[PDB]
Amino acid sequence: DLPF
Amino acid sequence: PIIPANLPEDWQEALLPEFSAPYFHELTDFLRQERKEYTIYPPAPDVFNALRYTPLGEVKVLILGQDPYHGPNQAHGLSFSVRPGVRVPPSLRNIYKELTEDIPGFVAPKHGYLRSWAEQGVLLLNAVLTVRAGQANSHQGKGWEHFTDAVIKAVNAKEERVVFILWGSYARKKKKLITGKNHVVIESGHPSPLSEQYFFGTRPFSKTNEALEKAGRGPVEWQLPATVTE
Repeated sequence: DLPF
Repeated sequence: PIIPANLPEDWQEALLPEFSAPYFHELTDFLRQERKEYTIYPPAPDVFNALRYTPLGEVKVLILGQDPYHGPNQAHGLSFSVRPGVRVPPSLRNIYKELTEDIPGFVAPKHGYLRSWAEQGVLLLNAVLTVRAGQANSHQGKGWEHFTDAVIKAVNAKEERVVFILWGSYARKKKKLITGKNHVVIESGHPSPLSEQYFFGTRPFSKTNEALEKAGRGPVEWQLPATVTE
């Protein structure tokens, strides 16, 4: 999910 | 609190105010959408590599870059560095040239991968931590600068000496954050071909080691391995  | 995976605990603690901030929530939504519309560098799992390889407690040196390389395979979460197998970009070639003249016996390797510096306390921090493929500065002002100033501040808050290496007009603006009584700022022109004349001969690597030695903090071993693995 997270872009980092 | 939006907390990234596999971060050292001391960074999680120091940066919790950023991870919990409304602006950071918004930055997270922006990047989610960005990664759907564009190729974004570096890849998501690499965005925080500088903090992972160099925990806050291990920071001896901070080398501030602007934003990630924006070509394929280049950026991997460290300022200045590129992945093994990738051509050494111009600024890093000039860094190698200065190393060769500054550090006796330094031999520039074929690769541009600076992980081994990060593993001995060199925090390779970019001010901006993501970029759209092919568009430099495309993520400027979206929150990363607020976040990375918070990193700089947390490092400055340490009592044990840190050497902050500030290359070029943009990084040199951060000098006002370095108020810690034991810290040292090394500043010069940027190693980019556009300004290399203000970089060559400044010997920032020996100077950083002299400052570290004096403080009993352990000089960095600048020599890079001849070949590398990710």
